Amino acid sequence: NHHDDASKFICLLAKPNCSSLEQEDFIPLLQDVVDTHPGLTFLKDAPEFHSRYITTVIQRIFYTVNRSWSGKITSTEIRKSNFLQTLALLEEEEDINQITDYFSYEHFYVIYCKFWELDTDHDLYISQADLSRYNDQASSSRIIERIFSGAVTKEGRMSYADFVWFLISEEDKRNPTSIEYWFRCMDVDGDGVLSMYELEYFYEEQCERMEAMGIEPLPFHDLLCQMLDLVKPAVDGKITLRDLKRCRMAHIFYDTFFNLEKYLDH
Ligand SMILES: [Ca+2]
Ligand SMILES: [Ca+2]
Repeated sequence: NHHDDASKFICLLAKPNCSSLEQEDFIPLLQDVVDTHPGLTFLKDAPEFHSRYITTVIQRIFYTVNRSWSGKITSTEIRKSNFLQTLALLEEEEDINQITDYFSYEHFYVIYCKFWELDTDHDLYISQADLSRYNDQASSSRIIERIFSGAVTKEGRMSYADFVWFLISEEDKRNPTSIEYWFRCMDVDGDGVLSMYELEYFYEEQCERMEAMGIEPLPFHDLLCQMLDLVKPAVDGKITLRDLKRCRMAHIFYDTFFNLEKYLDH
């Protein structure tokens, strides 16, 4: 278990005397894919879409593989992922879009388009203001502030790469990585549990925003009863990440506390 494929792969791409991979270590590999793969060959003629594609794929790799959030990928993380399997499928499939995991170009396209849509001041960075000027209703400024606070890694600017993590997580709150993206945001004190105060702090803005729409919001007491019954935690007042992954309903939970649109759509 020290000389298997995952181990070799780390040795292959790591800097000398290193047993882990950073995002930068995946660049030569991804460049070699854009050059040689028939479904990405058209990117040779736009060597300026290279990075956005390469950066996007690398985000996706770390998003599902780097499960410790360390930023350094180990052979254990590789082993418990289907990444090498995907590389195998990558060599037999001429249509890159049929590779829905990591490499799909249409997947990258959608992400790049949404980044473009949001960058309202056109500076190629996503600010807190950019999100407010696109969609007043979707995400709460309190949850936005958490992201821009460094809860999921102040300059006040979100790069394109960090936006990838945001977009994937906002769209799909079912996969485990997304669940802890939002957990890190809601868990302000970092205690590993979502306290009543924390829950109250986020729900407070949801009430201000509903009342601004002429909608009478549900009182917190009744909300917490619906939510606690949905999660099925261990300890009554102590809601954990493990409880959220288990209940398979974390997306409804999360939207209730910081996404006004997706909440009203329920
Ligand atoms: Ca901007
Ligand atoms: Ca907490």
